[PDB]
Amino acid sequence: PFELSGKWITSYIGSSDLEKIGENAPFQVFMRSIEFDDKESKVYLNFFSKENGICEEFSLIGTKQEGNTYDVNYAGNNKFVVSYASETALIISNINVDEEGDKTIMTGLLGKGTDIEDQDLEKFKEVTRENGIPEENIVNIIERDDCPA
Ligand SMILES: Cc1ccc(C(C)C)c(O)c1
Repeated sequence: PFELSGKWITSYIGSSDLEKIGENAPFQVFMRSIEFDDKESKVYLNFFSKENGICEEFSLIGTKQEGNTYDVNYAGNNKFVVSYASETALIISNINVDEEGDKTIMTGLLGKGTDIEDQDLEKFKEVTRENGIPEENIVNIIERDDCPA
């Protein structure tokens, strides 16, 4: 029996648009926890992000939709799916349409905290590639995450 809810920390993030994941960008997301509430058809996301170099915390709520996607508002509109789930990781695929109407596909590897399993990393790189995102568009978040636990 797989437990998807709980503590999840971001390891890596891939993006079709580099402007969304660099320094202090909306999508350089340092995840802390994800709680799935199938009973109420919602998902709870807690994470840190940086603006002006300082850590800011967000606690969002997404709504479960068709298939096994989730809609959530943040720096525009987002539709994400947990593409992969193991005992040690989660790989999220997200499609963001920002305020300007520009569409960006992104991927993220989440783990239980800092020590990455290569088996999970290879699946993330594979998912990222399948989404048309180049290897050079992958950022190592572990090295950038200096926000509070
Ligand atoms: C809406 C949304 C989508 C994706 C992520 C990470 C997987 C990068 C979020 O933190 C939030």
